[PDB]
Amino acid sequence: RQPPEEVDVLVVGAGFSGLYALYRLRELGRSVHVIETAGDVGGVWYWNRYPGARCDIESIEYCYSFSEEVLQEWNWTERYASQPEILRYINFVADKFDLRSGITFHTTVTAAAFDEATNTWTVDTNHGDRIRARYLIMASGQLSVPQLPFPGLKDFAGNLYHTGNWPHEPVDFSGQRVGVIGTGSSGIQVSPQIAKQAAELFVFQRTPHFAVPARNAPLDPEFLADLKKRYAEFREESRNTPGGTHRYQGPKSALEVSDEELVETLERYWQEGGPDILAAYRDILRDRDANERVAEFIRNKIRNTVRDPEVAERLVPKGYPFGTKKLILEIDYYEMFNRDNVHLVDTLSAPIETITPRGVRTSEREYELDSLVLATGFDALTGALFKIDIRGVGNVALKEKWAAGPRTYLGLSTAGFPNLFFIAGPGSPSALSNMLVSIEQHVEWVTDHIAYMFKNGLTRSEAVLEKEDEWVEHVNEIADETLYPMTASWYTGANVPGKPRVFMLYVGGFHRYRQICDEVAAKGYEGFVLT
Ligand SMILES: Cc1cc2nc3c(=O)[nH]c(=O)nc-3n(C[C@H](O)[C@H](O)[C@H](O)COP(=O)(O)OP(=O)(O)OC[C@H]3O[C@@H](n4cnc5c(N)ncnc54)[C@H](O)[C@@H]3O)c2cc1C
Ligand SMILES: NC(=O)c1ccc[n+]([C@@H]2O[C@H](COP(=O)([O-])OP(=O)(O)OC[C@H]3O[C@@H](n4cnc5c(N)ncnc54)[C@H](OP(=O)(O)O)[C@@H]3O)[C@@H](O)[C@H]2O)c1
Repeated sequence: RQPPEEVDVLVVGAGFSGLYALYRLRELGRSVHVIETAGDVGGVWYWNRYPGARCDIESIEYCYSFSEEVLQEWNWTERYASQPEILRYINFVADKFDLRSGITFHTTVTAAAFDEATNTWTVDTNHGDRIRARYLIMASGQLSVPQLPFPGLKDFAGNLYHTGNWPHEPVDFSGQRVGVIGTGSSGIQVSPQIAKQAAELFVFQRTPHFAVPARNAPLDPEFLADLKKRYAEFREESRNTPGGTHRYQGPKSALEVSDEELVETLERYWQEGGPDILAAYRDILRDRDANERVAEFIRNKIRNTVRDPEVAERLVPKGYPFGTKKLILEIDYYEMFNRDNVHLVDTLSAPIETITPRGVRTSEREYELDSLVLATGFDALTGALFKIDIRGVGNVALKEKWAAGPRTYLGLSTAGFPNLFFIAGPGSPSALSNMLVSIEQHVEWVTDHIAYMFKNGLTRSEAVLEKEDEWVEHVNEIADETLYPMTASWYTGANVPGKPRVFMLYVGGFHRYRQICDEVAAKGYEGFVLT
């Protein structure tokens, strides 16, 4: 295509966030355009084409709600949508609303500066494009910059993959000795798929993550047709929860119940499948003794599923509270370790020294491999922004304002960078809820804000320093009543060497955050200085 020279709003990213922003700003009567590195729309579901890639929120929850047409027409097929289906869904939405005409593909934003003279952003690309825009909306994702973990890497003679940059043609592992590094949810999803083709699968686990069974199933078309009659009502229920989904909020303490009640209640969640067990009790994420009561139950289920108790014990998560890393939904992951051709390489015990040209050496031995898959995650939440040279007032780099951790007012803007907005990022609920609920709310609040600026004749919107300071403090304070900050997770930035350890997300629940945001808007955007 080709980016316009001037535009009311420039949006970066064509995944869920950017698509909705483009749609809604058009509907608001604004000129808007999108720059996207990828060859086409989808964002994470464009990039994460590893086999077994699948959402952990139910298909009926994980979808747009802005368009009645879309809710009535689209049919989901399974409890949880695999990546191809979600990508087909996003394509369907792009077509329906003709979004591709406002998007330049194959183009990476590399810099952006705020010009105080004009109250506009100047944005440059890796193609030479230079765009002038009143407002800049960063919809560049939360888990969109692959993290490659390092000594022997470029030496590897075989094929090298990262799950977050998977080839667009399916990949044949038939006959191969294959290694996976990462047992986060990417590796836990990709591994049983690989184990079916490979002669030998080596799973390189470091800290074992908690996974519970997904128990995927066909989605009954009769249930779907029924749900469609009440869909807006149903999504509205989802928006009035902490997590953006129909999870039941267990009112009891995990400490108050008897042993027999605990086992029974949790057994029920384990048979049902899904992530809801995370809210079986109100204090699982607040109190270390409540947490441990749940964690031990799960731990015993793991020892149950694997026949060799030596391998079994190696898969049991230790050292950190259940649910403080992302909780993972597994499909046949544990059962896979009972196969003859799958070997758990415990690297807490025998750390990876180096990659060789033949494979991977740990302290203990060398494993030869034809293919190596990195399921090693992402430079989360800040990674995409930090890959861009972004400059605010007095030429402050964002990289510098945020060097000790991200600093925002509501997660939506940062002081000294006016007219710039982050969609579903640090300082807001983000990945702690159903992201379609997080993303829709932010797109609507930001684009309402833009509309309100234009109608009132204003051209400059900035967060007030002391409000940002109060916001950061409040985020840290509420985070500090949970067990989240106790643990090294991507939420904490802890998977990136050198990255400052700070819990980056709002933990007070989607619903409360949204109230705070509405109260702000209704007061003429309190905490913002508009001129
Ligand atoms: C594999 C995977 C599975 C997921 N499963 C769940 C799920 O179970 N539940 C859920 O709630 N969330 C899920 N997510 C989280 C996911 O981030 C959100 O649900 C949502 O897809 C993100 O939407 P987005 O548009 O904000 O970001 P993205 O989908 O990441 O889109 C951002 C786009 O911007 C592009 N971009 C970045 N920087 C630049 C730049 N410099 N110039 C041009 N383009 C740029 C990126 O290439 C990307 O295409 C999962 C994430 C991953 C990685
Ligand atoms: N179905 C889904 O919902 C789904 C699927 C995929 C992704 N996601 C989203 O994206 C996030 C990322 O998931 P992910 O699995 O890609 O990444 P991750 O959760 O960031 O897991 C990275 C994995 O790689 C390991 N690792 C990283 N660096 C390493 C190193 N230098 N040496 C050895 N091991 C290393 C980590 O070990 P340690 O744990 O010990 O650090 C962990 O096993 C998820 O938590 C979730 O938010 C969701």
